[PDB]
Amino acid sequence: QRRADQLADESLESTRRMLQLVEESKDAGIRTLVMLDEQGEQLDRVEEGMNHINQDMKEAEKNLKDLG
Amino acid sequence: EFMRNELEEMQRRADQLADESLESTRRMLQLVEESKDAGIRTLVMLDEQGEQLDRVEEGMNHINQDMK
Amino acid sequence: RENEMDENLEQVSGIIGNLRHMALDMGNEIDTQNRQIDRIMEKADSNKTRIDEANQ
Amino acid sequence: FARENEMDENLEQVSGIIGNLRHMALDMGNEIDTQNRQIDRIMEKADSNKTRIDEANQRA
Amino acid sequence: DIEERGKILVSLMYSTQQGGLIVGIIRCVHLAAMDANGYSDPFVKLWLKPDMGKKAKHKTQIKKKTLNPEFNEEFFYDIKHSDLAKKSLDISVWDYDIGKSNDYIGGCQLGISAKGERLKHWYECLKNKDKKIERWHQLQNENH
Amino acid sequence: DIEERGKILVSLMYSTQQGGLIVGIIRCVHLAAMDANGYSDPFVKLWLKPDMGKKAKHKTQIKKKTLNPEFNEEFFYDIKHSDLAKKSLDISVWDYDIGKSNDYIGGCQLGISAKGERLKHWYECLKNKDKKIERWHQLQNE
Amino acid sequence: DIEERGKILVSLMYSTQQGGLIVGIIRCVHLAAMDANGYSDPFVKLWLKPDMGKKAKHKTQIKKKTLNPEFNEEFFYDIKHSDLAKKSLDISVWDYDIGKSNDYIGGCQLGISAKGERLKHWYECLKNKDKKIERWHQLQNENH
Ligand SMILES: [Ca+2]
Ligand SMILES: [Ca+2]
Ligand SMILES: [Ca+2]
Ligand SMILES: [Ca+2]
Ligand SMILES: [Ca+2]
Ligand SMILES: [Ca+2]
Repeated sequence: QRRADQLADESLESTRRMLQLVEESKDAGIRTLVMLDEQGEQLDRVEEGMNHINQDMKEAEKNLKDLG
Repeated sequence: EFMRNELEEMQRRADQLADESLESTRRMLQLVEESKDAGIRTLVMLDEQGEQLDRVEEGMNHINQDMK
Repeated sequence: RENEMDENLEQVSGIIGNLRHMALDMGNEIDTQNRQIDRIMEKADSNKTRIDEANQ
Repeated sequence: FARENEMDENLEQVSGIIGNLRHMALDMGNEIDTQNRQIDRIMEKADSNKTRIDEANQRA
Repeated sequence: DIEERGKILVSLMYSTQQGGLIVGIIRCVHLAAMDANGYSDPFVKLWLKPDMGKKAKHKTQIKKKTLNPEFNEEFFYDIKHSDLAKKSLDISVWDYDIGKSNDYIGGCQLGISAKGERLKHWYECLKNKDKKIERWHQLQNENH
Repeated sequence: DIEERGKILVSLMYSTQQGGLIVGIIRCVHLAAMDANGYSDPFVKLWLKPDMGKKAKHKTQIKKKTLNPEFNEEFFYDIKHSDLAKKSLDISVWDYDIGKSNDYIGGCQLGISAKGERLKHWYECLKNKDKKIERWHQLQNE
Repeated sequence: DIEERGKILVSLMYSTQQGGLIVGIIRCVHLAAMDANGYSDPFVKLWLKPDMGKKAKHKTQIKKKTLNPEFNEEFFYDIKHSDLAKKSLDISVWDYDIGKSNDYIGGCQLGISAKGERLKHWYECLKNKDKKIERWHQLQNENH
């Protein structure tokens, strides 16, 4: 007669647990972003480091062959 | 000086080129080791995001199937 | 004395070589999850309307 | 007492967050792509710099 | 009434000048009165777990006979931005007693292990460098 | 203090049957001599930090008169895999002595906050479930 | 005492192929006699310093009853071009006696520590590499 009233309880429990799983995945997304932000910024420190090292090796050799 | 002054510079600068070579091998290994370990921290948090997304998809599929 | 310089430059090479594969394995992994999210929102939009139509 | 409004607001959040999950996951793909290209770029500097270091200690 | 535990307003900022993370504690709201006079004597105890030395733990001043205190203090941590990700800040709230062992009002946490508002506070702090992010946190049980 | 402190063979595996992480301490090699007789009597102690209670710590039997022992023992940490990346496995290799406080040779802490070869072992345990990964570790601590 | 100690013709050349300093002991003239026959038995002892192991010292072949020696010999030093400019090449002539220790007749120190014609001779060897230059230096009293 009214099977939809029982189905309303089943589907209501289906909606409220779906909040948890996506919000848990949203936390996982935030967690995975935190390390990628660091990896991105640390990979910029490498580039500038590698540039700074290259200029110092130039500066090193250029200082020798200034004074003969 | 000036004969001594020119000679003393030639060592100072020549020895510095050897040390700037030695120091430059260390700067790279230090900065590169950090990107090695930073990238593992992203890979740990990726797989946790991937398996949590598996729970979402499993959670979705179930409440679609049983509802029919 | 300066054998450190040899092994440093070898280790820098060896790390960076596999540091490519770290990015490739990240690149392949983010693809499978991106496909997985598209599967979910087709299922979530369908399950939304199927619940909404049942409540009418 | 209530009109049964939990279904409507919960499902709207589910669609809201899944939307954020899709765009958040795509923004990683651009960050991983650029980093992949940066790692390759750093590999050029390393090979180039090792040539300078190998040329410095071998001056004769 | 176990439920009336309270709320706490936390502030965070990584200073590049100073070279560290500054945890600011401004005030609590409606803390659990765990005395024999319908009031409390609260103070906040911070702990940046796990691998930190003698500068891991810090504590505020003790405010007495009030459930809505006024700390307005900040504490410095000599930490690197790269190393700051993996740490966690266990913000605890205690009721002080001179005569016997102290009573536990409530507690909070901030880190990668945390969830929701706790996680989004820790996320925005690391992303937005040289920026003061502040938001409330509802107090939870069982930090001893 | 001294360079040649020793290498410890450690193995990890998350067993979904037993429902937890199983640390398998196999053996150690080239330990620092910290006795008058010129050998050691070592035993390894584990500690999975920090929310674990009575089953946080695990001890090992004391071997005798050797800087190259042979343990062959496996312990069992009952823990859900979902919560595993939060934790840290503090492995401490000591040297037993009778009439005073035990000397410390060196140690190793595995986890997400670890570096170099220690961080890789822990990641390769997380990824490869029900699979045994056995890697050596250097002993470097206070 | 003994003002006329004589003098020595010394050459200096940095080889690129051999990779070091070539020190030639060519001639000596009018050296100080310290025997009962008005002659000496001289030989030129070299000593480069500091931080030279077994390659530091060298000795010429002995000459018999003469105050005008004819050596014509060369001595090689394993040393880098820049590293040589710190050093001091001490050159010393000694009267060889069979019964007793060797009497000191004269010496001469080349390098940055020295002055005058001794300084420029070290300078012009280094600043004009792969080129032999030869100059006469006066023998003196120094660490007999
Ligand atoms: Ca109390
Ligand atoms: Ca009190
Ligand atoms: Ca001992
Ligand atoms: Ca012992
Ligand atoms: Ca004599
Ligand atoms: Ca004689």
